[PDB]
Amino acid sequence: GAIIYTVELKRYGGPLGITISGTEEPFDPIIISSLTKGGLAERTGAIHIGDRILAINSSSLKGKPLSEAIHLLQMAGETVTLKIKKQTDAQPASS
Repeated sequence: GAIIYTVELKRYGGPLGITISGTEEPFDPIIISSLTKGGLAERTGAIHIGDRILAINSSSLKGKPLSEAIHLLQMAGETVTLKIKKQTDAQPASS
């Protein structure tokens, strides 16, 4: 089954240490593409590359473009809550 969990991080005026990827297509997923070495996200060990962000501070990203996710993140506040879905067994198909 799909694994969805939520994490609340306190950035204290600092960054989360998370780099996300996506596009402006309303329904493309917002993916954690990399983590800053030594950053908060990495130090918690609770954020992983490849997982997708479903909501930020309770604001759903369903049908929202990357620009909205970036906006939600820089307008978050001292604490940021991320609803995350674990990546699955996706393998490239050749034809």
